[PDB]
Amino acid sequence: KQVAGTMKLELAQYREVAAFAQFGSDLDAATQQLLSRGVRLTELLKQGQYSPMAIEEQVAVIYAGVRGYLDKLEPSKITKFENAFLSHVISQHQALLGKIRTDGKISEESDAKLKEIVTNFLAGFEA
Amino acid sequence: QLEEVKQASIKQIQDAIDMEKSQQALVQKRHYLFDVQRNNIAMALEVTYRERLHRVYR
Amino acid sequence: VGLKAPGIIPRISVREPMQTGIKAVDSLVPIGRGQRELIIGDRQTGKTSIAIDTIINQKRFNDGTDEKKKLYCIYVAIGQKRSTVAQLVKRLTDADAMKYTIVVSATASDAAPLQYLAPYSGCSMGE
Amino acid sequence: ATLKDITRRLKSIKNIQKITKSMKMVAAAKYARAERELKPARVYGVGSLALYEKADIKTPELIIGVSSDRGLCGAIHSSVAKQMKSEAANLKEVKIIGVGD
Amino acid sequence: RKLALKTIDWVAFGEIIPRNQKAVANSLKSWNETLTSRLATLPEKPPAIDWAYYKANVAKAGLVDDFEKKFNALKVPIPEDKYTAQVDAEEKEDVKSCAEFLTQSKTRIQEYEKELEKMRN
Amino acid sequence: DPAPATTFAHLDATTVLSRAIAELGIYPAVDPLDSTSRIMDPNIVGSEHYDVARGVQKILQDYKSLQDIIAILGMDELSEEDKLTVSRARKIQRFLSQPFQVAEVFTGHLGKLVPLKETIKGFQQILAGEYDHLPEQAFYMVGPIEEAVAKADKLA
Repeated sequence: KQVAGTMKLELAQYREVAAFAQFGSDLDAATQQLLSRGVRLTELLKQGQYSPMAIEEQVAVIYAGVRGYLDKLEPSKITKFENAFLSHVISQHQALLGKIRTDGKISEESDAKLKEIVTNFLAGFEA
Repeated sequence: QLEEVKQASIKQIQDAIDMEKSQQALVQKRHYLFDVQRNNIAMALEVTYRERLHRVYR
Repeated sequence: VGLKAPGIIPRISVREPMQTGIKAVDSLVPIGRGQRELIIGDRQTGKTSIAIDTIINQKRFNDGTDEKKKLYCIYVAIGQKRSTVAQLVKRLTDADAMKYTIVVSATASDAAPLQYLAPYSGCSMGE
Repeated sequence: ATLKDITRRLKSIKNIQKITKSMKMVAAAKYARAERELKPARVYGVGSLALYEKADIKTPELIIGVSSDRGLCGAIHSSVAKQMKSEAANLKEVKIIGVGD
Repeated sequence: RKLALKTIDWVAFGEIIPRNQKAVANSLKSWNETLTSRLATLPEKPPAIDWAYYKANVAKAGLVDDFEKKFNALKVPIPEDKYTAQVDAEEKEDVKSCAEFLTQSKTRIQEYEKELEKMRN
Repeated sequence: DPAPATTFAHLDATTVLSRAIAELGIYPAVDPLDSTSRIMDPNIVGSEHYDVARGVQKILQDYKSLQDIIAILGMDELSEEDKLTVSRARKIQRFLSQPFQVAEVFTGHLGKLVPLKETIKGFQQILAGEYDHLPEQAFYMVGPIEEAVAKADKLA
């Protein structure tokens, strides 16, 4: 809920601005953002065929995107990022993930841990 | 008068910063590298034995 | 096979969640269990795939302890030729989700009443 | 209704589709050119402003629309139209020259 | 499995490439990540065959049993080093790095700081 | 009309043989965007086809996207990369023109066959731009991509 509420919504709007805004239109920053981000989110739900997942990963990566950790990144590389990220967190932050699974509910600390994990990971993803 | 006093207070911390920064980096980075090097090798060894056991068993 | 759908009182609403490992799904059309949800879709768009990954996903659960959530999967295959099925089944085999799985198969060929019947059948088994 | 109605529809739309396109590419050709040919002009006209730039001259006393002679293949005219009536409020002497019909 | 972090490394690596290898490291980083994700995935060892079912119920057991013995006796080596005096040229490069830069630079900084005293004024 | 609709199930790899291609004088006259397979999917067959093709199909279509642009503008205006890609697309295209053994009567040629790896490799080459300094029309009516290459050479 915590990621999705926003996301579903974001996608709705995103979709809406996918749908009205820019494609050969306007260039309001808000919406342009929504698109960038959105576009991002789109990939992020885009899932290979033969690719089912654990929920926590999903909330995690989704969270990442929700929280805008990738507007600063171009769409293709998200995918790369995710895989890598995923295996990373699986490896180390299986702890954190474990927990996240456990409580079933991301927690602020975790958010930070995650954030960090991602940001840094991300940081790694670039550099 | 006043120009030179400021000029030099600038130049001196500038040369202090860069020299101490150049030292500080190398220690940890190369410590950095040292380890990646032992990693890079190590990796494949594990893989390869593990893989052997599957391969023959098939 | 002809057992009635029980009453309200013989039923209860959902609070169950169910997962598919498909981010989009579990999130965006988040589905519990009981639920009738139409998958509507076209020529191996993964149309079929979609079910497969979902099933696969349940593997962890069938590897898990969510018995209370243990999802016995019934894929009643109507009209999918023997080959189609062959691929599919095979995939399932590989995933050996099959251990928690019925695949009722009335292929493309079939005598129509069989095809007709098959779901009711699947249904009974699942009931 | 019926397919009739529909085709009756279709017919035209298709026609349109073409027409629009005829009109389109042709326009685009002209356009393409028009732009292209615009290069020395661009400079030149940019040139024109040379010192009007470096000092504009004030007239407490020359509105002049410039549009093409047709439109409604856009609201092209409407923009100037706007901008000229809007102008006209502001102004002095309003005698106007319309290049463009 | 095979690797590890030492210091701070996969991130802290890539950015920083001693000129005498500098160019190489950029390419090497990406190679490494390929190896990393690959190794982590593979199986580590398979099963080890249920003989009981196969020996009894593959009744060409003269063949099977002989092949069995050869398999059960079958010994296995390990892979090969090739590239790990780099590991040791490390301690050498580590001298170069500290003392060879550490020392000369510490004496340099010595002068910069002593000159700081007067130029407070 | 249901039947083909059903047929789609019964179709698994699809051939629309195409006049356009034919019109381009290209025998093979097939359209790629139709020469598809429901089993042609990357996860479901493979992206070597699917993407090398996607790159290709991209390139041609993208080129088609340019073809309208170019259709107005000529070539000049484009980025060179596009120009390249056009040429390549075109080489690739030409490389699809494949002589016929069974129609020396039409072709005045023997036919050809192309071994798939070599074909693909071929496209990797063109894709790689490798031959794009070569006669594009040497890609015309050949068998192996090598023979397109060969065919380029004798010219230049």
